[PDB]
Order: sequence, then C-alpha cells, then structure tokens
Amino acid sequence: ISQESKLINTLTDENEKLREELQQYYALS
Amino acid sequence: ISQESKLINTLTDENEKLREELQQYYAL
Amino acid sequence: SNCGPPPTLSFAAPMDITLTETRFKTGTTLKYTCLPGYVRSHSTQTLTCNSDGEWVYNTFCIYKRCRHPGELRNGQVEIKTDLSFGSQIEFSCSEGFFLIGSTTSRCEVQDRGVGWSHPLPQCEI
Amino acid sequence: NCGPPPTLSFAAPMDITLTETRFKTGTTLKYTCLPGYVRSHSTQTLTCNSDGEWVYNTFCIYKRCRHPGELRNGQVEIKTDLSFGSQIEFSCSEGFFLIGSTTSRCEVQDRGVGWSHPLPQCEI
Repeated sequence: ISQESKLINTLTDENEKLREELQQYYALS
Repeated sequence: ISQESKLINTLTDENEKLREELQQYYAL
Repeated sequence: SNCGPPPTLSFAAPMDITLTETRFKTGTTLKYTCLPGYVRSHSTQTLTCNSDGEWVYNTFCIYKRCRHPGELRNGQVEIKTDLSFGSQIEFSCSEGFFLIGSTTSRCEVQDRGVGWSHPLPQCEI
Repeated sequence: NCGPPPTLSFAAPMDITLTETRFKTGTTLKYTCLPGYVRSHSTQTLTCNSDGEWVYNTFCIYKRCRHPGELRNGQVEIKTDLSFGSQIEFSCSEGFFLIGSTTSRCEVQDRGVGWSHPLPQCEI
C-alpha cells in the first residue's frame, strides 16, 4: 500500500515549507 | 517495516513543533 | 482594567485584531479562531480577563494529526487516507487469526490532545 | 584563550579570512550550514568560553529526501529515515531479477538533497 509513502511525502513537504518559513525569521537574526 | 511508522510519527511531531516555533517568532 | 494584550497562542488567533486597546477591563472576552493545522476542541473559544489581569482560557484548539498507533502483530494496520482528525484506519489479521477488539479506529478529539477512538486489536490463536 | 574555530559536521565558519590564530573568551563567529543541512535555529554562532573551548547549540539539521515510491513486485526498506546521509535498500520478491541498484543514498544534489540511485526494476 502506497498510502504510507504518500503520508510520509505529505509531511516531509509540509515540514520543508514550514522550515523555509522559519528561515525568514532566522534571517532577521 | 515499523520504521515507516516511526518516521511518520517523527515527521508528525516535527510538523507540530515547527508550527509552534512559527507562532513563537510571530509573538516576537 | 487590569489585563494587557493577550498572549500569542500556538493553536488559536484572535478574531478582530484591531481594537488597539492596550488595557482590558476585568471580564472582557475575546473571540478566537483555530490556526491552520489545529481543530476546535471546546465550544468556548475565548480568552477572558480575570481579576488579576491574566487571560484565562482552556486549550480549545488542538493539533489535528494523530500519530501512527504502531504495528499489529500477526496482522495489518491500513491507512485509508491519512492519520488526521476524523480519518479512520482499519485493522485486519492475517492467516486464520481471530481479531479481538475493534476493527476500525478514528482519529478523534480527546484529553488535551487528539487520539484514536479505539486501540489496536490483537491477533491471536 | 581559544584557538581557531572548528569546521563542524553540519556547519563551517562564515568569512573564510582564515585562521586569525587566537580569540579572546567571549568572541562569537558566524557559521553557515554545510550543504545537505538547513538552518534549525536563529543563532548560528560559536562562542569561546572560559576554558578556551568553542561552545554552540546545534543550529543546522539534516535536509529530508522524499520517499521514492512503490517498487512494483519488490520492496523498499527504510533502514534509518529519509534524511541526508541515510541509506535505503531495494529487494525483489520470489526469484525476480533486480536490475538497477540494490541501494540508494540521500545525498546532496545541486541546491537540495536527493537519491543517489533511482528505483530498480523487478523482472522476468
């Protein structure tokens, strides 16, 4: 069942996008 | 085989904390 | 008039962020809405200013995703969609094993988190 | 009384005007994440403390590869996770011939992270 992998990818991509968002805050130092 | 479940949980916990982290910065 | 501006919360945001009043009278209530990724857990989604100038609330929005419940010895835990609030998973046993307990579980509102309506069954004999 | 700042497994010093050789206690140097890593924290500095050692918190973490997908009549095994450096393995069922790689590494690819080898095939 591919559903395990789809969930993993969903969370991985979402976390990535979130980390990019945190990057804007880091950037202000 | 349990590693998938472990990763899902790892990612799920991270997602929550990254969201908390964003709110903390927003507050500042 | 003892309360100041409300704390920033991890789970909710104020509806109407205008106001600009820096001080709030004892008893005032502010309406909140769930931030994305969070679900409504209580009827009352407010912050209240009490006598001591602190904002009082319960946790009325919670993170929407359940964790994977783990492996089902001698059987299978199948994701149907995801593991988010409302979603359901199904349990089956392999071979000729007899499943005791629930065959499904839903990610539901619980305590101060989100959780499975039913636990993992067992696959025995 | 600190010596020159170290390159770490996850970050190296910004400003490569190299090793001015000694730093007084309290000096902070800015670091940058090595490829394969992302900023984890606002503070990317090392500080030289009383004992002449550089002290830091961990401000970069592993980037994450994506799951490569299903392996038709075979199996993809997570050995660790899908993060930078990690390895996954491929196997085929029954008596199928695995063509392509039996392993793959989450590795640096240009400005992100990616799989060294793609999904194999299971044939005959």
